[PDB]
Amino acid sequence: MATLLTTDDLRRALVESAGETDGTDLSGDFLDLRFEDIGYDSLALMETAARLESRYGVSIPDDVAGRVDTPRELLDLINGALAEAA
Repeated sequence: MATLLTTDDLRRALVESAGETDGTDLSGDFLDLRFEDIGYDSLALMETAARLESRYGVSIPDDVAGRVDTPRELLDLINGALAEAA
């Protein structure tokens, strides 16, 4: 569905894009945590966006994904696209 995503939707993707058995703490309100701090270089960050693209019907440009600092922004990229996909 093109139903606007929440913190947890983003979380789910951020687990999947990270790897497997991710010993970290990424939930609640991680929106202000910079990708660099949470083990996100940018390729895995694109991985997040790309997965959300196919799943929710959005599309996220490459240079944008490798530009956003915080998950807040990435979530908003998705939600902005979802609003257009509604």
